[PDB]
Amino acid sequence: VQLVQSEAEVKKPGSSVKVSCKASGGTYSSYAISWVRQAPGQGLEWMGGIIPILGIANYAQKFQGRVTITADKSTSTAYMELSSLRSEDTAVYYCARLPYYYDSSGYYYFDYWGQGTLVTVSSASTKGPSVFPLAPSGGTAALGCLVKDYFPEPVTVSWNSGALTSGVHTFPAVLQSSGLYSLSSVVTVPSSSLGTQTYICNVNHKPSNTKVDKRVEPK
Amino acid sequence: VQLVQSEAEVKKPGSSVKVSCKASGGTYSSYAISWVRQAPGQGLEWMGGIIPILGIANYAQKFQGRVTITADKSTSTAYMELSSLRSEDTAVYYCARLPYYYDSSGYYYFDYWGQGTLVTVSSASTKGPSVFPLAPSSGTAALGCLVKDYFPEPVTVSWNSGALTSGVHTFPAVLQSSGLYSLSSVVTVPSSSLGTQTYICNVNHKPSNTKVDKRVEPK
Amino acid sequence: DIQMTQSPSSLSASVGDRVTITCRASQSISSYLNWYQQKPGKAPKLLIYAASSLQSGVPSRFSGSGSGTDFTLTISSLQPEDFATYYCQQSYSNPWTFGQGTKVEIKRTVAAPSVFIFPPSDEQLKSGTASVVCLLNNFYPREAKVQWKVDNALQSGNSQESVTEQDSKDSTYSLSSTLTLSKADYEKHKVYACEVTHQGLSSPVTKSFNRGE
Amino acid sequence: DIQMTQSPSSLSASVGDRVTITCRASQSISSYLNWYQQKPGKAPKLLIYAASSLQSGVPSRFSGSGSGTDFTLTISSLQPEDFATYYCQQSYSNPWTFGQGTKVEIKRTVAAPSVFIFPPSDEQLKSGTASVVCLLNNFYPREAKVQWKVDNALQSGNSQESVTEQDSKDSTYSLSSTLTLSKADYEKHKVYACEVTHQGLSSPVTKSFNRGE
Amino acid sequence: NLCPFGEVFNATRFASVYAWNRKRISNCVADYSFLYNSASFSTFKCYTKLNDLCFTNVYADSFVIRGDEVRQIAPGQTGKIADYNYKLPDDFTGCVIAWNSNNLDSKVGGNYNYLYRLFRKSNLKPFERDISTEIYQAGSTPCNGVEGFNCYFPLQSYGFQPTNGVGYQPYRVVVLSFELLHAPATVCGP
Amino acid sequence: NLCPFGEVFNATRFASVYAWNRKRISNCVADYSFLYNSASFSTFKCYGVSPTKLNDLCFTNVYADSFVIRGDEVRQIAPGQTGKIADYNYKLPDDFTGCVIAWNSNNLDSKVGGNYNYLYRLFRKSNLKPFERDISTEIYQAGSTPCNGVEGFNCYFPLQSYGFQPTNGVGYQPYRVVVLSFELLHAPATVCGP
Ligand SMILES: *[C@@H]1O[C@H](CO)[C@@H](O[C@@H]2O[C@H](CO)[C@@H](O)[C@H](O)[C@@H]2O)[C@H](O)[C@H]1NC(C)=O
Ligand SMILES: *[C@@H]1O[C@H](CO)[C@@H](O)[C@H](O)[C@H]1NC(C)=O
Repeated sequence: VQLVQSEAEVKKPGSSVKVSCKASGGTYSSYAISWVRQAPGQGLEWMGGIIPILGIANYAQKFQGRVTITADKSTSTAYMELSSLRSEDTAVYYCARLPYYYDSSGYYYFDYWGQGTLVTVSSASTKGPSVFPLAPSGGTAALGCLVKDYFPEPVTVSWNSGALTSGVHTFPAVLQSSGLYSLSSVVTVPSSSLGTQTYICNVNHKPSNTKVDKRVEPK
Repeated sequence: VQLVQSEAEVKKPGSSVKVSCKASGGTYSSYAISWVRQAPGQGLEWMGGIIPILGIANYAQKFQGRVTITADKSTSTAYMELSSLRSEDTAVYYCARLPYYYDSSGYYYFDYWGQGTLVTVSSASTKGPSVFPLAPSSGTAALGCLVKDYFPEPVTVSWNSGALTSGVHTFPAVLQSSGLYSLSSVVTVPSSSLGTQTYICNVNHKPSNTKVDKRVEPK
Repeated sequence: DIQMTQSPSSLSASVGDRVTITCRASQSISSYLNWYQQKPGKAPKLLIYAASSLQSGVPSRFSGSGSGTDFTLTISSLQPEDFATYYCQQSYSNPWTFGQGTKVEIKRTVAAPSVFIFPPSDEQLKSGTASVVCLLNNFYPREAKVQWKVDNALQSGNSQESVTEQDSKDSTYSLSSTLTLSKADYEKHKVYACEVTHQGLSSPVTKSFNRGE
Repeated sequence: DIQMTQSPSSLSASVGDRVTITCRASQSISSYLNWYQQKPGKAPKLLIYAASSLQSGVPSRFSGSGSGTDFTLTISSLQPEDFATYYCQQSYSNPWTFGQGTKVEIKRTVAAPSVFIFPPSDEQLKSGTASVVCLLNNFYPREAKVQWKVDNALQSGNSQESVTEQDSKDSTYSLSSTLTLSKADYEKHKVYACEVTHQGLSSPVTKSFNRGE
Repeated sequence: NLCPFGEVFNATRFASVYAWNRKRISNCVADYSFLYNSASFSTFKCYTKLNDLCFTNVYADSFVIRGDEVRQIAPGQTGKIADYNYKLPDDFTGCVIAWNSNNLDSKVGGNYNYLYRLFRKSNLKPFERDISTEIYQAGSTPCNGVEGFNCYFPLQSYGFQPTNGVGYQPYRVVVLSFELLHAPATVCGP
Repeated sequence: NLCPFGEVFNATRFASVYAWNRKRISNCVADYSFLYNSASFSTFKCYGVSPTKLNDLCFTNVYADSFVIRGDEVRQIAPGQTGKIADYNYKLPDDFTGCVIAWNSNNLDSKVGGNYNYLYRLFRKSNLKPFERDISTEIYQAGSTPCNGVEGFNCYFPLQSYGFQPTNGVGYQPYRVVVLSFELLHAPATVCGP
């Protein structure tokens, strides 16, 4: 794995979040640990870093006074705490590692990134989705499921019990004016199978612990 | 009264307590406010002080790293917060006042003391007392009440609902190895009245909301 | 704060092509330039770290060149597992800054979408709102225009679009436009039409439905 | 750290006496010396500051003298509301230090205590513990010695004493010592004796009881 | 051959006013225009003709004080900062630049790193620098290096909270002293 | 007319090692006996002079240097030593004629949650020649790229903080140090004993 990060977080604006990042292996071995975030559909943005072997931490001016990065050599785990959160802070936070590049006598590139931790900051509260059917009416028909008004990301959706994958399209969610997410999962099938084959979409939203199985029939 | 303090406090070892001190005058003017404690049966010991008109705070060497003295000019209230409390910290904390003595160009005496705030630090938990009789058996006889195994201080004791005060001695409480307090309230009466006069001791322990009325009869 | 600008923003290529991505800095950064690859949903992987040095485990077809303000990542004989987004990042001055990215997508022949339209379920209408879904299925390229006409009235500001990532198998995109309105505003009108314009269509295509049936 | 030492520790006086309390500093403190009065349960009150200045609101019979290392608090014609503990305190060097105090108690004739002993109540025995109380009533002076003998075995470290403040009316003290042990250990023995020695006794007097009656 | 003004204004850390920092500027070409068109400098007073005049040396002093204390950085002013920390002369020939820095100098819970001098026997002559930590004897008794009554540590903290009024907010200050001497000038513009 | 050693040892605040404090002692009578019978000094070693012959010898000047470092760093306050403190903070010469006194001060120098006020210098281009004092705060360029006074990668603030918690090992506990330099010059001696 080489780097694991804490699970996702959901926070109201004004709160604080603290993300963890464990380096697989026994120690840090004089590596440097940096934190870089990426807002939805945006670029990468450095926030700060720490050198556990030295016990030093730097932060960007955009994040001075809000971020605190720490390290625990005993557990070989680095932490990054961001306080006074805003809606703009909703993003994926990667924990990256930098080796000492002897040819330039310092740290000059990220050689390994963690899987990332999603931090969602919004005035919304955890709510389960409402799933509605999109019934059908060359000879190919389309049907689907509209999972609307849930928070936060993510939801997973399959068809039948995973037996239907051909032709399935689950669109990325969208953020409505209400502050809730909504998406639609469609699938194309032959028209001949409309009466003989049964189609069920199963939707799972883990933050609200909701699971729904919705039948999609033509009427 | 020129300085009033918050009521008594009971704190577990390792916690912190914050005592207040209000100046009845409205402001601080050029006064200095200091905190002096007095352990059970001990002398007085300065711990720190503040000069609100100047915005300075000093602390005794015995309390560096644990005490923080602050002032609020709007409410004209001084606060003293003592961290990492220990059993030894159980004491009465006075807030005293010092005027600028122009003849010596500084603060050199305490001009007024507050009534004091009792801070009890113990691993014990609030428990009500058990009231037992101390009966007479033999011309003056003695009888009384044993109020045992309570926490914290204080308890009050009267006899016959305040009708009996002559000859009564209610002893100051003592702290047993169990960490609970115990005392005895006795009274001397004529022997001739042992059969004709009824004797009742009334014990009140307000922290535990316990109130007992015990008859003491001979045998 | 050095600004790193990449060119082009998007690029369409096929397997076995030579692809070049240029990265320009607002001021000289010597050879302190790195190239990273990132795929949707996963973390970035280092490719080049000294403007030109190959990271161990990366195929030789990746090569970085350039110095000062102009840099170029070149991949000769593009391979299927190389379609991704590429970022350049400078380490000369703090703070370190990245480029906006360059997405390298699969090139294929023009393919028209299959257009479907879905009225709101009676359940959602009973809830109080109405969602009309228009679906464009398996098209290429991704540039498509979707308009809503309700009783021949063009809608504006009440619809949201969503696009999928490129399909691994047929290298196509899919798009969904959702028009959301209130039950009253929905029942005010009869003909709901999704009007689609795409390169692979001789003329715009309309898919409509009547509110009764 | 300047050590203020007061003399004497206790003082026995009558109403209308001239009382002098001396305070000695470990080093010269000029006239940075204050005198405070404190009564049991109440806060300290300032009496004298700057070795000799009288604090406004204090009777004129209080006067301070001295300078350097030796100081004296003087009370001419002691009054009833003046029986209390008096503290001297230096303000010359940090940290400020107080004396151990001087207690001024009412002087009266020698009076022997009345000795009573109370076995544990049957109720408390049902509770599981046994407390034996020995009572010394209305004696003077305060110096008294109390020993416990359980079956002629001297007890040590298992009894606690408590003394009252001097009585306002008859100027006497009262003391209570409680011997606490477990019910089993109580039923193990028979003779419980309280042995008290006091100045007003020609010889120590013992009050004992047998557990049956 | 430009002047290192980025080192002074865009630095991550500023010194506290009692230990105000001085950077010597010489042998470079300075572009002064960026001051006027900034429109993001709350204070800019001189005691536009800068790019045409040259000087033998330039001295940039930098520190942090409160908002309502910026008025004390001027000739013939009095107050805590002007008396005990940083005193400008009457004949002052130079400029004073200041700007709000609450976002990058304060922090939730308070920043107690920026200090200021609260006590001194005498006042500061112009451009004097006092960094002593001698315990101030405020009373008529010796202190002997022990804090307590009438014996105060001469340095106090600001305590910069992000939610304070603009007067109690941290402000970074730069004071440019222009020095002219019998010598070749080495700081010019275009 | 004693020498103000109380001011040096018994002061409420000590300086951090990078800004080590120096008090000049002169024109007074110094009694060093308070060292031997102290029995509360964890470190007491003298170089170039006998520990007991101090009351018999006079000097033209005496210099008391004071600061705070960690426990296991006290060994670095000695001639010809290497390490963070000896290289970048306080360097004694080889010919050093004087004494070094240190004692545990965890109770009045640490605090719950940590006391981050005591600093030490972590980076410097060159080493300190004996009795040099470096209090500059310029960002250290550890890499091959310019810093321009901006903190970040390869650009470190040269001063780091001590993590003094009351529950640390004695090695990581705060220790107060006093370094007495005895100076003999062609001049009238002004610091004697009995
Ligand atoms: C710093 O202050 C300490 C306490 O006030 C002094 O310690 C005590 O000094 C007395 C003499 O007054 C000794 O008898 C006692 O054993 C204890 O050591 C300490 O000497 C003092 N230090 C200096 C340098 O004066
Ligand atoms: C400081 O940084 C800003 C932002 O990059 C820049 O616009 C400015 O020119 C820099 N130099 C200054 C303010 O002297």
